[PDB]
Amino acid sequence: GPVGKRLQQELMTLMMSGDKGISAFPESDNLFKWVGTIHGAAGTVYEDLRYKLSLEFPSGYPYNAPTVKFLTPCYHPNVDTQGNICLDILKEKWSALYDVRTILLSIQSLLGEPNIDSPLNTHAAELWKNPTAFKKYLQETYSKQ
Amino acid sequence: KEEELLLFWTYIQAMLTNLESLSLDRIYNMLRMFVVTGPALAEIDLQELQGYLQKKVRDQQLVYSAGVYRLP
Repeated sequence: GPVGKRLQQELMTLMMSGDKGISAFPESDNLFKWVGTIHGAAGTVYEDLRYKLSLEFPSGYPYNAPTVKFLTPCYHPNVDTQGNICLDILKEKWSALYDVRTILLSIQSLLGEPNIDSPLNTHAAELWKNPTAFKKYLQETYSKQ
Repeated sequence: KEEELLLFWTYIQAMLTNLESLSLDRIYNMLRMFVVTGPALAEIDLQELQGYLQKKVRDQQLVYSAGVYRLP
């Protein structure tokens, strides 16, 4: 299939790109469900933390955005309890040129620069302005959950 | 062939990073689907792959335990 061909190419591009602290790979059988891994960037409160994500590619992909969710519970202003991410490029700003690598780099970037005006977690949004308290709470509850 | 075997190692590292541990069979099948019949069009057979992963385990680039492979 053309969509499967496309996803094979996105995989190879990601494999060849060597971007730091991001990775992904088709989960077992299907080209249509992958697991990703994102490490928090150095300098941010997420440094030293890593998160697994699921990426599911719907009928209609590349024109229909993939469904991307945190599998690892992620305490962040823009992430809900179910692992849903409020990220512009995953909904209204989705472009059919975007690939997996783009999505992972955008989420990694969202970790260190949340959008506080569009919170899915209000506790985290309010705590964000206090980075030592945010980091302590984040690190100590990453361990709990 | 060189670009092939180094490419295989890149994909093997990602498979293991994301899926955490895999049997020889699963590694083999993923390389077949995503590399051999993938855009790279790169050939590998099972014996060669097993020898390769074994050399990686000798050199401690890979761990083999409980019948499966893992990253150290």
